[PDB]
Amino acid sequence: PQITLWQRPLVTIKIGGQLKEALLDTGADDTVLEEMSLPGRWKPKMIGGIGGFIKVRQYDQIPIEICGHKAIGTVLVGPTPTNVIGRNLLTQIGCTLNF
Amino acid sequence: PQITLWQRPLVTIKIGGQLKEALLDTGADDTVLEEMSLPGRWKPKMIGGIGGFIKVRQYDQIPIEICGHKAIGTVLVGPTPTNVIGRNLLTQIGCTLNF
Ligand SMILES: COC(=O)N[C@H](C(=O)NN(CCC[C@@]1(Cc2ccccc2)C(=O)N([C@H]2c3ccccc3C[C@H]2O)C[C@H]1O)Cc1ccc(-c2ccccc2)cc1)C(C)(C)C
Repeated sequence: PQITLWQRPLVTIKIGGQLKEALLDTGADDTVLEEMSLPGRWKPKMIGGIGGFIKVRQYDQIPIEICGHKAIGTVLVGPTPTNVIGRNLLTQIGCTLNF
Repeated sequence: PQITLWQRPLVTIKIGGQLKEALLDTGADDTVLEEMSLPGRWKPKMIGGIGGFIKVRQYDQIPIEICGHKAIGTVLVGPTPTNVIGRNLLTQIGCTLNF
């Protein structure tokens, strides 16, 4: 569908058996979620946005469902002030910017 | 046009007669640019990012071209790792998310 930008583009995703609200963010390279548990291996990483850097755990090959679309990708978990869905997953659902 | 997200959505903008590279970011409420000079008076603003909060200079009613599309709005100037075009201006150029 078409999502306007008059308001923040928030969507509900299903991950790790949990439902969470996240922001569709074309500016984010990868998806970043607040503290949560995920199975499998992970590696520490630092990501820097406005305000500085934060440390997160990188999990790969994580199943995620967005807008009824079942996709798989990388999820960064850490002290982010807000849940964000990044390009690494947006591409999988065929999301594009148009104007 | 239609922009896919396999790569960062970087585009050329024009402000103050100068061309600059900027990222179309649907996760940003506002537009923040790297240090530069703008006319008129500015107001203070505190914005929050993934790493914390930063102080920026707010300039209003500033002309700016994005991918050739004309806009006139609020621009924030502060310590950002990259120029980011936020929803305040994406709405002016008629940009939307589609999938
Ligand atoms: C309402 O505030 C905003 O819209 N803020 C924008 C912002 O950061 N938005 N992010 C969304 C945008 C965050 C961006 C910004 C960016 C873009 C280009 C170059 C460098 C950095 C970011 O931090 N990114 C990093 C990221 C992410 C994943 C993986 C790797 C990396 C490295 C960085 O590139 C990419 C973007 O997603 C979501 C958000 C929303 C509310 C609060 C809040 C939570 C509680 C209180 C107050 C605010 C905090 C964060 C500004 C750009 C305007 C600051």
